Amino acid sequence: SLSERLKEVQDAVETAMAAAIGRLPAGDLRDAMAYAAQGGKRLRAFLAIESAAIHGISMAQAMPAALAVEALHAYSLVHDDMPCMDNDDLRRGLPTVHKKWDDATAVLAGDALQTLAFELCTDPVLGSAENRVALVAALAQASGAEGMVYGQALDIAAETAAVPLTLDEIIRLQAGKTGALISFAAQAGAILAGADRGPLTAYATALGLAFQIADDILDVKATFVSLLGLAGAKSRAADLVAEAEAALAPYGEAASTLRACARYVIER
Amino acid sequence: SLSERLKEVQDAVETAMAAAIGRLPAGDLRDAMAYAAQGGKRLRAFLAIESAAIHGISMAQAMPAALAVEALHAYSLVHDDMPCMDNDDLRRGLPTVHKKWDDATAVLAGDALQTLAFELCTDPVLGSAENRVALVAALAQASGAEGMVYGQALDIAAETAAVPLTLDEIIRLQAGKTGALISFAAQAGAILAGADRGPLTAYATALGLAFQIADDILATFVSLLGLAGAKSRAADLVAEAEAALAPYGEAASTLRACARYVIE
Repeated sequence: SLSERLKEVQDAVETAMAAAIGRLPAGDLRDAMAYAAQGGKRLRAFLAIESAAIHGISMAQAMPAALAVEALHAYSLVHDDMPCMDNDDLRRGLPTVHKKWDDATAVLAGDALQTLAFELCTDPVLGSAENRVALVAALAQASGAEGMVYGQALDIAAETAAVPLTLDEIIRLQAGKTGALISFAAQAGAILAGADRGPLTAYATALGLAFQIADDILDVKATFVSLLGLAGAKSRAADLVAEAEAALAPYGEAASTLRACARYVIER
Repeated sequence: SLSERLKEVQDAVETAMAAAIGRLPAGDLRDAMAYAAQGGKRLRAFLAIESAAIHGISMAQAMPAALAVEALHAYSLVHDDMPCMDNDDLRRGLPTVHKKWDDATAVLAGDALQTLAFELCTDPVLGSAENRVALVAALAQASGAEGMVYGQALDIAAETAAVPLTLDEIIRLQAGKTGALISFAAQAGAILAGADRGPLTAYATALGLAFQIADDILATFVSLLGLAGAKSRAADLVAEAEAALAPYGEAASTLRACARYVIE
């Protein structure tokens, strides 16, 4: 059951995240962080826990990694919603951090949520120091100027430009903006097991692009719908989900929960 | 001698930082990062390099930590310079990042500079994985909601609070905002050698306070202690900084000179 499993992960992450932030000193900065990290479908946390499971690793052992990726995701949104960025008053129908506190508080809460993500990677519950440093390196690659921040920067620049982006450009944007962090989550189980990262990386590359394509289809400047056509976007998204499922053939029947997740990304 | 030791550290950090940022994809973002991390006196880089030397660790083996604290410090500047924060138009004679690019590019460059500091901490040259993960935790403890960001958030509240803060309060405030990152840099050497961090921590505590106090000679320490009562205090704390390193004996001479120099 993907839905039940998804629900179990959401509930476990919500409780754990609350606690993690709770031990920080009191104040507007902690409340803002706590608020930003509350809720969400928890896709990334799910991929970390699920990919750990495939390598026989418990949720309790995997949790700090799940927390770190949700923390990193949360901070990215806190900043992206800001006026000079995407300028969103609402996130899932509730006021954004910068609206509920101010712009200064949103800068600071996202800054500390990124710091929190990295701190979480150091928790010895995760396992050997060797796997933990590989975890930090992988998070940093995905989140920084080669991954997440780079694709945000491409996307901010795209929002202005009076020449729409090409397919090759929007693919590069999406690989960093969205693709990179999902790939971190998917590989996190392999990192913690000291195992081949290959299949989960390939899975994630396909899943990440299906994810963004699906977003665009529901969303009705170049998009996957404007570039590929509506039926063309839908067909691409389904072909990438099949590519993602095929990437997990090494794992046999144990890949079925991850195969279902890829299908879920586009089944809306 | 300390003067030439610092300049040889400044040139070596400048090249190493340029190369580290240079390996990133091109664009405004990498342009902004390079500009933000360029120049400065490198006190924190110097601390990391000299704390490693005290434990018999080469500059090259300590460089990624010297780079990480400088990367972390530069990011904090880029954000703090912004209109919703300190709202500075110039830094070191030149337009700040949000002026030269825009507010959005400042957000993102600072964001990626923090991520780069954490990447730097995973570099195999630093030594064992256990020591690198210890370096990572210490960096996050120092930089986040328990540390630097915590102190910056307290600072923003201060200037809109009902009445001025007291002595104790501005001390706790600066211990986070200024002291925590300097303590990381001073401890890096001990962290990388897997040795007692005690003396370096106590060195940094005193030095960080004196740094801020000398950096007030342009409310503040001078408002509550006076023109001269702030000088003597900073001089006292330099003395305490030096004494914290007594267990190292005379091998402490470069760090001790570094502390005496922050007050001129």
